[PDB]
Amino acid sequence: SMSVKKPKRDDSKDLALCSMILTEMETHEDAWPFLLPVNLKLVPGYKKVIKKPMDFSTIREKLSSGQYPNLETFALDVRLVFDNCETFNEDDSDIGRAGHNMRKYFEKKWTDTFK
Repeated sequence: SMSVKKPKRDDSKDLALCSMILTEMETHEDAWPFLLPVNLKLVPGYKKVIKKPMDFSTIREKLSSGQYPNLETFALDVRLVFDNCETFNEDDSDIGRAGHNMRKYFEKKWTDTFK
């Protein structure tokens, strides 16, 4: 509350560390469905169904230009990519499986880096 603060967690390396995590997601072999925005002209249904499209390139641009106020807003966009994938793709598809694998991979790096 006013003039009463918990001790200051050092957040000065968060930008650099989220960048490294993102690099590792970008270079994973199962990243291919997630590297670029889904083409909304060419994928019937995507525009109407997926209210908030997100992909690694868009996260990368937001990160590079100071559009994440903190590390949690960054994690929310990453998770949004996998949540969208689950909403549109059958679990037993290459893209559905890619999504489950990438989410697992991300959540481990996230815990190991920050928890």
